[PDB]
Amino acid sequence: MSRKQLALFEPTLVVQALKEAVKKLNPQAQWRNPVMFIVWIGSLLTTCISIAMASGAMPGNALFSAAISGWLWITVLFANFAEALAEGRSKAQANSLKGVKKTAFARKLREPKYGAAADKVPADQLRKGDIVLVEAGDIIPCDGEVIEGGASVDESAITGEAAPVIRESGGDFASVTGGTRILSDWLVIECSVNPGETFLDRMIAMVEGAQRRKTPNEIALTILLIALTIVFLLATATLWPFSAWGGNAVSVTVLVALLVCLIPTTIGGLLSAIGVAGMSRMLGANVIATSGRAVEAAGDVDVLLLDKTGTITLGNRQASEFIPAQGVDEKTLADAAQLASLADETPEGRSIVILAKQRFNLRERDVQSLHATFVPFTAQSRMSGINIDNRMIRKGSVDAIRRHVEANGGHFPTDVDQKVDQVARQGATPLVVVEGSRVLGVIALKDIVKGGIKERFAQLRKMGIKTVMITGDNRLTAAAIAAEAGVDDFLAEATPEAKLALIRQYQAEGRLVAMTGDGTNDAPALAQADVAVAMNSGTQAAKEAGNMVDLDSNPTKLIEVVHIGKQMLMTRGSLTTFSIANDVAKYFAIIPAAFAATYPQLNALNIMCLHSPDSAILSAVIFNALIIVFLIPLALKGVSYKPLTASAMLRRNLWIYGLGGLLVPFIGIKVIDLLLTVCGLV
Amino acid sequence: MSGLRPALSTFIFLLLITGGVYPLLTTVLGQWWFPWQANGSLIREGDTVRGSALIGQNFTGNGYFHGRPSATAEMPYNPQASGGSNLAVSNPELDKLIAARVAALRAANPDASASVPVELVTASASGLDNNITPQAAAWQIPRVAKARNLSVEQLTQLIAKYSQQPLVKYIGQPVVNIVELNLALDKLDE
Amino acid sequence: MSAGVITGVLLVFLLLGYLVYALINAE
Amino acid sequence: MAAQGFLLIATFLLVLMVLARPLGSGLARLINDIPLPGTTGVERVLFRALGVSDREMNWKQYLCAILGLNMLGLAVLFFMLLGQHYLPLNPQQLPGLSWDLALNTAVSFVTNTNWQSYSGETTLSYFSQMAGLTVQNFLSAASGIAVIFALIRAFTRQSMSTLGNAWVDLLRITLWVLVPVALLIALFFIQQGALQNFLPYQAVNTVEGAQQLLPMGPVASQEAIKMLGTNDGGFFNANSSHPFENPTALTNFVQMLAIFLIPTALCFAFGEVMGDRRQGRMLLWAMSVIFVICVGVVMWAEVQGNPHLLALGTDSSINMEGKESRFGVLVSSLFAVVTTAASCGAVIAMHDSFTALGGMVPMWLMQIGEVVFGGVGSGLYGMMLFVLLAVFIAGLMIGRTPEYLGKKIDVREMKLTALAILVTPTLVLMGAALAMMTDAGRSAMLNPGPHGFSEVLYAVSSAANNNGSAFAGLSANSPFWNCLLAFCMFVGRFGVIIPVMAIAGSLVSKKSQAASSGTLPTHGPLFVGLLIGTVLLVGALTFIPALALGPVAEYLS
Ligand SMILES: CCCCCCCCCCCCCCCCCC(=O)OC[C@H](COP(=O)([O-])OCC(O)COP(=O)([O-])OC[C@@H](COC(=O)CCCCCCCCCCCCCCCCC)OC(=O)CCCCCCCCCCCCCCCCC)OC(=O)CCCCCCCCCCCCCCCCC
Ligand SMILES: CCCCCCCCCCCCCCCCCC(=O)OC[C@H](COP(=O)([O-])OCC(O)COP(=O)([O-])OC[C@@H](COC(=O)CCCCCCCCCCCCCCCCC)OC(=O)CCCCCCCCCCCCCCCCC)OC(=O)CCCCCCCCCCCCCCCCC
Ligand SMILES: Nc1ncnc2c1ncn2[C@@H]1O[C@H](COP(=O)(O)OP(=O)(O)CP(=O)(O)O)[C@@H](O)[C@H]1O
Ligand SMILES: [Rb+]
Ligand SMILES: [Rb+]
Ligand SMILES: [Rb+]
Ligand SMILES: [Rb+]
Ligand SMILES: [Rb+]
Ligand SMILES: [Rb+]
Ligand SMILES: [Rb+]
Ligand SMILES: [Rb+]
Repeated sequence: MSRKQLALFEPTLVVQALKEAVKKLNPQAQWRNPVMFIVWIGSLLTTCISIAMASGAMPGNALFSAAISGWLWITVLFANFAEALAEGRSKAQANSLKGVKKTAFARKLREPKYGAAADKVPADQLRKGDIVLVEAGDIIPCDGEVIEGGASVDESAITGEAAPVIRESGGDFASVTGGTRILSDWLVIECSVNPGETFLDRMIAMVEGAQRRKTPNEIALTILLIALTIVFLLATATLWPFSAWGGNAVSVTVLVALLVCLIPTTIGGLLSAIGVAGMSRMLGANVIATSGRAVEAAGDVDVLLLDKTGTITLGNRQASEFIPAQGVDEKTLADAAQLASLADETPEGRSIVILAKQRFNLRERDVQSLHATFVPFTAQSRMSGINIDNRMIRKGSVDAIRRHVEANGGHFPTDVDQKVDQVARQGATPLVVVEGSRVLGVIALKDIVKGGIKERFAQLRKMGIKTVMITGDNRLTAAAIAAEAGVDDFLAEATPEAKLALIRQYQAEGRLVAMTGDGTNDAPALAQADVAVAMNSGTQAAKEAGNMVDLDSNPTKLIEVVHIGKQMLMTRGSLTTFSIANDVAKYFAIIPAAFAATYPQLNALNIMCLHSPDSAILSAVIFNALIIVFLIPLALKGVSYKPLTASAMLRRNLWIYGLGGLLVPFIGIKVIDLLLTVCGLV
Repeated sequence: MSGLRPALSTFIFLLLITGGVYPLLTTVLGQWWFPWQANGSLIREGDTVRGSALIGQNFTGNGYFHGRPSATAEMPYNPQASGGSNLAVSNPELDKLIAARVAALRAANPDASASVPVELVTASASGLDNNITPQAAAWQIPRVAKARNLSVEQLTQLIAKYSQQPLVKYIGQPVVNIVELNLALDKLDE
Repeated sequence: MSAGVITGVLLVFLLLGYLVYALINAE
Repeated sequence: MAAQGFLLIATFLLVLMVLARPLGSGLARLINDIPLPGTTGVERVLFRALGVSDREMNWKQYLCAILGLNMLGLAVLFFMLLGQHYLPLNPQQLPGLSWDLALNTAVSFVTNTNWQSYSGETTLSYFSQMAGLTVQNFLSAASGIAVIFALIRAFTRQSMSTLGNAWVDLLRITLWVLVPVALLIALFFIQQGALQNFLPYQAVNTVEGAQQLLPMGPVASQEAIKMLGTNDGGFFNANSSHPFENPTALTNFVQMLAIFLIPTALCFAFGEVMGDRRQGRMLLWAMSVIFVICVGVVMWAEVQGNPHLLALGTDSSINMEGKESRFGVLVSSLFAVVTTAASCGAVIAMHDSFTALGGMVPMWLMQIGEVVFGGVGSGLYGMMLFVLLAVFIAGLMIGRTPEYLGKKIDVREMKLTALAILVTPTLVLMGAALAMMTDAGRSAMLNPGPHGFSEVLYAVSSAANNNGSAFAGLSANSPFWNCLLAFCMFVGRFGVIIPVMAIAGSLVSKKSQAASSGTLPTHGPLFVGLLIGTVLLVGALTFIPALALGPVAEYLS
């Protein structure tokens, strides 16, 4: 969530409250981290060896073994500290969004009315198939669709938006969630969530996964870290017979110190911290993403698919203007529109009557229920209307009414075509109305674009994602909307099966596409798409179909999704490169130090001019401990991602992180050894 | 069958092709085209093989050009062993052998330069080295000249006659056929 | 060989077996 | 000397690329399952007569075919070496080999290592040297090329499940690449002076009066195929550098060209089959930079040579010890790097007598897994694991899904790639540790100090990495050494062939994503340097603790 913003990574309270848990991550329940389990077993072995020297054993220098064991334990504490810090930041967000379950009141109406039965029930007793009534000011006790009535809803407690979100019965603005506050008037909603599968429970399942699933990239990186651990363990453990033939063999504690300094302890300790911090940053960008696998798979998106009515535009779509045709009066046009829009629950159909009756100041006062015969809006039919009398009234798109009038016997006039493409050039969506194979006229449906998103679409162009606009409007109205929004291309006059066909076409080409939608109409297309950024303002069906749902309802939130996904992958690869690159200075510090009595001629490899073998090995272990702490902020923040070319960005990452892993451990080991020599412990 | 007949058939046919026809065709074409080279480049006087023009022999007389030292198992320049001295740079035994060889060569060649060539003091890779550099062959002119009553010009002309150079100077070194040079020395004596 | 070398080789084989099991599995 | 060395490297690489590009096209035609021109009809008769119906095989069936052929060859070779006293072509009546020696050389010549712990001219008869140890020289090379054919087919085929016919691949390789080229190579070697006969051993009355017994035998026919198929071997104890095996400098140059011929033509064939020549030129550049750097380092080390030679009264300090005078130290260094980077194993010179750096760099070149124009087939599918590591790391640091040649590289590929890479360093370190912990392995040394450990580590590295080259100061004829190196060679080949075949069978089922704007190009100087850095860094950090107690300690002593 954006508002109620998370504090710094170290607010000096959760540091203590999680280091207390880090002290409880010490025992043998580290079996799931092999790189850290190797360090744990080596630290226990060095502790037992130091205890043996303290109580009487063959070798000496119990203080050196004690210091090595203590610093290996400190390495384990630091690598658990990063993981517990990320996990406790996630738990802090979970506790922030966990107090939403407040109310214990819910009305039980037998029929959806203004009011039927005010039987109060606890909100935990609500199950699927029930209806409630929320007044103007009350909070929502469940998540579900709206049956009757509309009301302005303040979703600040969930999304952070101070601006209220309009919810209206029917259409794509019917889903409402709990914790939000009604600000306008009465509202009757349905109960569509059972206890245990609400939107807040989805949020808690995202942020507080007790068995948090590992992404395939994380598992493959873990496999490579295990392989590096195996080769370093063998190359370190076989050093004892080699030095035994050389003379006096190397001590076991020096071998364990070299083993810990060689294996990738850094990335092996910060991997889970990277994943959990990626979830925390993902929720901090107002996205409720079910799977980190989906988050990381969103990083290679090259084509983004957008809805137009519910995603790029707000979806109010007021019927601003009146346009009559030849031989048609505005009274007849308004009457046909009002009769066609009596029982329509779409926002456009409601807007038709609720402005047209006030504009013309005349109203056909009967309700639709008197001699009722009404047909709903189906998206593939793309046409609706009323046929209460023997005469018929229908409204819909140009293609729908044209097919209807060729079926009836008439024809659509060229004057009507001139008015249609004139209002399409103006930008309003035209709905053609018909009565008895007579085209009365069109209605201008003015719609508003969701702010200045042209800069975000230019950012998407710069990042390499080509965005197209999927809609069902005319070819020219969608062209005007695309010109206003600054998108790359569009596909107009598309039935949802054609949208799904376009998804299959772009997916069979090998491209991994992303789709952003809000409505139930686009729900199977979102479920088919690889990355499906649903909208909170949309429908519960689209929210369930999408693998990640927004809360700010931004059309270009895939920018942030790709940001955190590529930050995860780049942080993993960069810390891996740093960890393998670090071993050169560890070799240059330990090998002339470990082989100093068996082979005294190997001191020429001591290019850092370290004081003594014990100081060199102990300084290497100290740097191996401290690099984890110095890279906790990078693991918890992610690396700095800029929209560069793939080759140039790889070159930048190689330069920065490879040269850091080469030169930085030299400087760190030399500074630590110099500080130790100055202090006098070595 | 079902994966066993093709396996046995392919293995048996490849065995026949690469252990019958191919070495038999190679041998037939070799003996037909280059029989002297294919038979070992043997050198004969009368009906007695005096050696190969490629292998090389142990030479210790004063009137014979000496080759590189050999580290074969039973005797120096033994074709039944054909190994080399696998002695390390850090091995003191190699330094002892090099010092002994240098002392022996300086005793045997007093009129030559005191800087012995490394060819005559380093054991070759196979032991059977028939070749030395022309510089190493011209280093031992005075000993052979004093033992053979020949001229320096005659000895250098004989070495240049029995000197083989590669196609280009960087894929090898100029070499002197030691056995052929000593046989030519014997023929010039006779 | 004394008990120390046997214990070291046993520990190395146990670590290698655990690491190979971890590489094979998706823990 | 530096100018001569640079000219030698440049000439060798230029002639190598010129000779290897048409062979690259020819091998690409066999990868694409298109018969060679003029081989149509003969194939139809021969495959039908054998019982090979050109049915396509999965990775499991392909791998079982390769393993069955190799086990049949192992059994045939082992029983032939045991019963060599009962077979013809024995003009010396040499006895049958012992069980340990016979098993070791059978595993050597089947697993393409061709390690030899004996003396050939006093151990092996003409039948066991020609119908054995040369048939396997063809067969192990053909098996390696068949496995890399399966891998390249996996990279070029989309969404299928089969990998072609292993028997068809082996027959095509052996009859149309391995035999007709090695026939010309053997004929040139016979012309230059190599042996090819079946005569008994020729007694020689020398010039001085001593008697020596010259050994005869079919030398050039085996020499051509051990150079073509990157095999070790040799009729004699000296692998190369015997005058009857490597008579002239032209023969040595042709030997080096034949050693790098098929491993370079395989990269050319891979680049042609993929449709992008940059995909093969990347591998060639990545191999060539490391190769040139290693050749220069070994050349400089051998030119500096023994520091005690000038002190003890010699003319120069050039390390002429253990090298032939028919070549130079420059040519010896180049041949040593060629055979230790190519998993060949033939020695122009005793590597034991090399300097510390010039023994370290060949040893390290074996230890990195033989990827620098490596073993025949095996070099390409060994560097095709480091390429998978590089594309995984680069895909992570660009934020994209890891991807090579369009196909994704997921968890199963990483698991099998790690398992394939782990086999050779694990065997090297365990074999060296077991030889260091055992007196039967420790008593085979010849040179004292760190260099005996260098001998042991070199032997175990060459066995595990299928090189076969040796310092030869190690007395590896012990039963313990024979069994240890046999286990190392067997696991080091057949624990890499199996997971590469599993990688191929999991990669055939994938599809190739087309090139996009954000896809990382797997060619160019950046990716060449990235793959070079990955290879050198992995091969360093695995073996610096092992190399710092041997050749490094000897150099600093
Ligand atoms: C730090 C160390 C750095 C190490 C560097 C190592 C460099 C090695 C490079 C690796 C090579 C592999 C990649 C290239 C292979 C493919 C070649 C190719 O495609 O050409 C185009 C290729 C890229 O062009 P493109 O635009 O992408 O595509 C064009 C098509 O390929 C157009 O196709 P095409 O049709 O025009 O070509 C086909 C055919 C067209 O022609 C024909 O039809 C046939 C013509 C030949 C037929 C025979 C005629 C006789 C010719 C003599 C050959 C004799 C063989 C016959 C046998 C008899 C022998 C007596 O020609 C060919 O067959 C191949 C062309 C010749 C290949 C050159 C060989 C490359 C290596 C040689 C130099 C290496 C020196 C470095 C080592 C020394 C360093 C110490 O360009 C190159 O060749 C790149 C290599 C250039 C040379 C290397 C540059 C560096 C050299 C200096 C190194 C400095 C090191 C510093 C060290 C310290 C010193 C002080
Ligand atoms: C840990 C270490 C960290 C490393 C720190 C450093 C990393 C960052 C370096 C940044 C350097 C700053 C920028 C310098 C730019 C200027 C230098 C340059 O020219 O190269 C540009 C290069 C970017 O090139 P690009 O943008 O991708 O190429 C597209 C072109 O711009 C335009 O596209 P195009 O298609 O038109 O290109 C045409 C042409 C462009 O090139 C041209 O040829 C010029 C155009 C001539 C006409 C075209 C005809 C071509 C025929 C002639 C070709 C011969 C030229 C080469 C001569 C010999 C040169 C050796 O390309 C080609 O021809 C393709 C053939 C391939 C060229 C041969 C490759 C040379 C060998 C590379 C040796 C590198 C050794 C590094 C060893 C490091 C080991 C640690 O940037 C580099 O400097 C890369 C070199 C450094 C390699 C990075 C090492 C990474 C090591 C990390 C290992 C990771 C460890 C993993 C551990 C974890 C494992 C579990
Ligand atoms: N009440 C109504 N009656 C009839 N037709 C209507 C209508 N409201 C809209 N239409 C028309 O039906 C078609 C549906 O377009 P719509 O905007 O719903 O597709 P879309 O993909 O852009 C949004 P979604 O996928 O959420 O439904 C358009 O041609 C529109 O003008
Ligand atoms: Rb690795
Ligand atoms: Rb480390
Ligand atoms: Rb080999
Ligand atoms: Rb390796
Ligand atoms: Rb090989
Ligand atoms: Rb390999
Ligand atoms: Rb190999
Ligand atoms: Rb490795």
